[PDB]
Amino acid sequence: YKAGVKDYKLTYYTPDYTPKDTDLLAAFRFSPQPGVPADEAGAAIAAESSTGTWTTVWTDLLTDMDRYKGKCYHIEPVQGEENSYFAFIAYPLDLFEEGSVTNILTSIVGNVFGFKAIRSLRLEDIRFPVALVKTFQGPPHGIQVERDLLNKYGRPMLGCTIKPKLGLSAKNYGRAVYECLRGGLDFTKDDENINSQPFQRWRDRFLFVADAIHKSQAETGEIKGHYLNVTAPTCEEMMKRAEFAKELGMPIIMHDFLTAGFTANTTLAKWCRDNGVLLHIHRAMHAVIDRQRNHGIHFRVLAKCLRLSGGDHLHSGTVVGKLEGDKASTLGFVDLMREDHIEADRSRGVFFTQDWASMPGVLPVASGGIHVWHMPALVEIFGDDSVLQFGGGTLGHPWGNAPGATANRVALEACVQARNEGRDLYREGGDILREAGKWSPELAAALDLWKEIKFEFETMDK
Amino acid sequence: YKAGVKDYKLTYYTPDYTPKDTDLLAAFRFSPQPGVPADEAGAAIAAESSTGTWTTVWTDLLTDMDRYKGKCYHIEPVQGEENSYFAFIAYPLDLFEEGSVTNILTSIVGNVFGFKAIRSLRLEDIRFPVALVKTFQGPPHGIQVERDLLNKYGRPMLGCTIKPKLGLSAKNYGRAVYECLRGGLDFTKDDENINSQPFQRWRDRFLFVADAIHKSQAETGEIKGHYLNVTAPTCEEMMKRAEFAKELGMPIIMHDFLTAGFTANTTLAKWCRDNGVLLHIHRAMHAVIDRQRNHGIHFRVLAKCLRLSGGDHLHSGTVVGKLEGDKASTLGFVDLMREDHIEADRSRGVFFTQDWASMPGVLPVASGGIHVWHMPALVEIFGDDSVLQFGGGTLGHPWGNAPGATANRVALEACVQARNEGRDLYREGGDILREAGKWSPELAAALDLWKEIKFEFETMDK
Amino acid sequence: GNVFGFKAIRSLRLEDIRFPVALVKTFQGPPHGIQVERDLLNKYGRPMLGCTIKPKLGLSAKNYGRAVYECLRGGLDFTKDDENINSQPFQRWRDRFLFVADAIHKSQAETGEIKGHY
Amino acid sequence: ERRFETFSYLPPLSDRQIAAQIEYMIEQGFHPLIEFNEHSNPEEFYWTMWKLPLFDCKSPQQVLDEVRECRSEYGDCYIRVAGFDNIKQCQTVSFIVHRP
Amino acid sequence: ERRFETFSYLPPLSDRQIAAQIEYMIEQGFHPLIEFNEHSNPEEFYWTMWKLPLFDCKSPQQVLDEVRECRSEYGDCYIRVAGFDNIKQCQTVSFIVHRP
Amino acid sequence: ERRFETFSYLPPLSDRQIAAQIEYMIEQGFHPLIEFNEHSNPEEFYWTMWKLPLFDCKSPQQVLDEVRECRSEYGDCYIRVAGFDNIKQCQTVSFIVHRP
Repeated sequence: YKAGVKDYKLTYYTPDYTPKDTDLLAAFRFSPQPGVPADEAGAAIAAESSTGTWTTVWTDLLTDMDRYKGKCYHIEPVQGEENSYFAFIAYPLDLFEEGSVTNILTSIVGNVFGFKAIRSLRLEDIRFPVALVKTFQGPPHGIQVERDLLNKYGRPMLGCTIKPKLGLSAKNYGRAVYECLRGGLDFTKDDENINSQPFQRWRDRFLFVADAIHKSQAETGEIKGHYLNVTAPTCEEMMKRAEFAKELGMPIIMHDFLTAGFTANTTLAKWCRDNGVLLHIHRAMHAVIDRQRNHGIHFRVLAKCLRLSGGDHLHSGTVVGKLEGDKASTLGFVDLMREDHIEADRSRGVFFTQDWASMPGVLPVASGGIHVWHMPALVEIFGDDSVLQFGGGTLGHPWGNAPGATANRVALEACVQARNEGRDLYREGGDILREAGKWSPELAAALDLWKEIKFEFETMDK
Repeated sequence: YKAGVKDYKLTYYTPDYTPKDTDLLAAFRFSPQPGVPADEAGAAIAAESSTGTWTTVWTDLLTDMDRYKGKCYHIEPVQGEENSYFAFIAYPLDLFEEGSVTNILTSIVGNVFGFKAIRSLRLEDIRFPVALVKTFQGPPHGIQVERDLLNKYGRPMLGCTIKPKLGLSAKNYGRAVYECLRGGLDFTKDDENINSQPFQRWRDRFLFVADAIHKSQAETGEIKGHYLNVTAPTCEEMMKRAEFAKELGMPIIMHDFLTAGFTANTTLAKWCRDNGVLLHIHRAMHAVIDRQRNHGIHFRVLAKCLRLSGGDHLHSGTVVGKLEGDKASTLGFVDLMREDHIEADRSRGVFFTQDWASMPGVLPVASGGIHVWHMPALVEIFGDDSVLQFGGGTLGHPWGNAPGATANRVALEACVQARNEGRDLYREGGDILREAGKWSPELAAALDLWKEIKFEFETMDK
Repeated sequence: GNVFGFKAIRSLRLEDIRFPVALVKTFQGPPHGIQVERDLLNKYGRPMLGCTIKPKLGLSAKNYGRAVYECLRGGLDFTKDDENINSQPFQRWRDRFLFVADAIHKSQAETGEIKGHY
Repeated sequence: ERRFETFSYLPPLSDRQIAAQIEYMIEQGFHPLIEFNEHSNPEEFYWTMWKLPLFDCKSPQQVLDEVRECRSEYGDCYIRVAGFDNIKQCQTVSFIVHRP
Repeated sequence: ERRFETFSYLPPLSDRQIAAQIEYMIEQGFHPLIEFNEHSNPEEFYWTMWKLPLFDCKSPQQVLDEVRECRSEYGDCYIRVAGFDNIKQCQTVSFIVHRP
Repeated sequence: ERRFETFSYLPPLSDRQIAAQIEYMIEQGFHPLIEFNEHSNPEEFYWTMWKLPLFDCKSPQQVLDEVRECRSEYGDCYIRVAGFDNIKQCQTVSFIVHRP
């Protein structure tokens, strides 16, 4: 034993190492301070995450360090930028606890981001080995079971948000939901920040929404649901809300995964699997963590972590909407979400071959600032298995709510039929929309009113 | 009712408005795209957070919108930079749910960060009105009750971390803990990611640590404790670990707040108040969220949120250590943490006068890359009420563990006596340390070996 | 607590209490309030009506139910037990609850208006 | 006989009393609303709406014409009039105008 | 008006569009299936089947003839078709072809 | 060797340093207090008091004389000095002066 300070690069820089089918891999994009060699910085990144410390202690000799230490085995420069490099890091499996996402996040991204020798850092991708992914629970139901239970095939699902965000009593909330539902929609949702306020307590909202759901389902003849929010300050309160949601027979509830914490989300997923109620996940606060290009966490890693924790619906951007999303990255991580076997393709933002071992898929969701004219292009990008929610596309119809819902439903059906027959949506979308609106006045009114609005803004993340 | 797209600046720009003692204020620092007027952008930030939407809907007329709408009442430019402005925003109290931090975070920083018209955004401060702060539970014990229970006065508390990160089994963990306790230390901690691994299950670690603590306390004659980590995938597992921690009679446990979630943290704070076990909070992942200067959340807002949720110990940077921290901001938000009445002072990074209404204090903690020569200056900055943890400052002593602990304790006590007598620490620290090490060989050895290491690195956050 | 029993005071009477907002925000508040009650009971535009059952005591379970049913079918909305009726040797609480519930159900089915009883 | 909530024990209301009703409706800034429904169960809360609340109300004859149109197109259903308040967020007046 | 799941807002589909549906069925490898039922409750999942799925389908006229025969023998019942996938093991397309 | 909280690893404190400690105790408004006890268990909180806190402290010599008297009468016991605060309501200084 010899105490003192040691250089990192003499121990944690092994480019001869070969990854195994068991190890867990991660990719970092980093930019260091001037005068700092890249290899030393990569060694530091792999060092402070697994076992490293600024000086060597005697206890280091009591165990087999070489078996557990992380390793940095590839550093490369990215074209078009200076003092910015990709660093790949591998970890043995005995580093992590089985069946927990919190431990993985704390071990990987706990302290490295605050390093002084690094100007900027950003985690790009995570590869999950099969031996670890077999431990987790997976989504409570998946895609196939959800579709079978809700008895809906051949078309993307439709949804709508209740507006304004806050300020409605319980009975007016119920009336708005009932009007939106009877028009021809399938889902209506509470807003992200409605939990329980002095103006509207939760029990009354639940009761009135249940009554509206029952009446509309009896009237029309189609299984209709509604997302009841659950976000609560304590595990006990959330459990109580879930129990009451079950008692009334509602078929779906929602939860905010990032702002409530992965612990609460995992326990909610376990309970939902036990009692068989579909679970909806919102993606609040994501813009705090994935906005910039040089610092933060890219969304796809959060998507993989969530798919490990549990969830059926997941917000996934809008491409042409009012929230940030680039077409290439959106498609890449959507295919990351849904499929089972995905090969490496640097053009779509995926870095490693990932296999899920028959874990069911998670349905992506596009919502925010879309209207009728966005229907064709949207359907082209996502494919059939998707859920589209119109924020202002239904209530903003000048004739109330039901005309807006009917117009949305006819527009979506016409697009799915136009692609169904063999026509190209992108080149003929205007013709399809006009022909569809020829006979139904509500669709024509929506088309006439909402053809002047376009959101063309530069993408920050390039 | 008239539907359509409506510019924000006419409705959410009122500079005649005056804040009340009930409203909740927030400060944003933002940079917009070229061609976007600043006032319109500030109106967008205010509107999208409370009730805004990209098009008016009929339901907007069924409530008293003016009572609930957020308001932006001040936009100013910051000297030394271009296209960067401060925007202040006010919210009425009826907006938030009583006694929940998650709802506040989701309502404020939910969607605004992903806006097109904003190049970058960063929240700076939050003012909590008394009417809202009275609802929350507050820290389980505080400073005074903790000091009284642990019977320790006149000196900052001391601590150490077990090294290496992983690799030790249960019995050797206990052996290292016992050796470090008997030297003259007070607190030792499990390391952040140690929860339960294939090489070391949690029950054995708890049992052995309890046995070592009992033996050391019987031997020396001092109340000695140790943080047992609790971070678990589910609420049930964490509750079980807490119950077992209580059964053995250990007086302190630890938890990670950001990586587990505010819901779990709130329920843990409530339980530990009910059963009277001290709570220790770690600030993991904070580097992801506060590193940059233009995008993210400054740490002091998280500190206020934590002081609302519950916690006795809180990591607070090291100024001169191995992690990023500037002296001015560190002092400012430390005084924000501890004191009860804090007046506005833009020089220290505090923007609003905040009153806690006798809610007890939370002890700051400095840890990471410090050794003996850092003792004087450190004691000057923090004052008496603080807990200093030496990572490699105890086990790195070439004589084992107990000599290192004895040297650390003698150095700290000599500094506190030197300031106690009336001498100046900053100007004479070297002389005080040499005189202290004159008669205790362990302190002399530590001083001799660890005088060559300095960390002088440029601060990113300016 | 103790001020009212002082010697130097011949008479004392509290008149008003001001509750600061910071304290009133702590309490629970009424379970439902006015708006939610009106919405749940579906009654608007008129004051609500009620009645007491008389005499004070002396009625069995079935006569209690018959009186409540007769008064409810006439066009009232609420009927109430009397303050001191809790449980007596002549009329226990389970039978009274059962009979009042049956009468409420039958009257509500007959007339078509939501009806309740304290 | 099955009853129909408030104002349901009177002889049928005349048109002039309806006009006075509507004038008091608009006097304190309440806005009218028209609902029509098939069944009259007492456990159902929501009814089907007709158009939108008439925010630009200028005369009782306008709401009278609206009720006349409602009877013209859906005369085989129960038709009733409600009123909304924008400050207390709770409706206040409700009664049945057209019976089968 | 009562609705009947997908494609329940259009005027009745012509035969040529049904043929288009059928070649779309066979193009990606889905197989047809014919079901008939009396009630159209939304709380029921299973429907009565008609023979077996036509695995060796070779032309849309075959499916059209099968639907014609089903209408000929059980014309007093709702008749619908569905498509099956043997890879992901989940039906994908379902719509009503014979209303009452 | 058994230890007795802070200032218990230094060689024995001289009288001048104790006087400096006491004057710093009085400087910011903390008041002295004298306690004596027989046993030194670490699970016991309360100790036996001697007179009252000296609110009229005017010189360190007074507290030194009081400690001398305390040693004179009960010298066979551990004797220690504490300091009290009247603002935050929490003691701040505690060290052992007389060991047996």
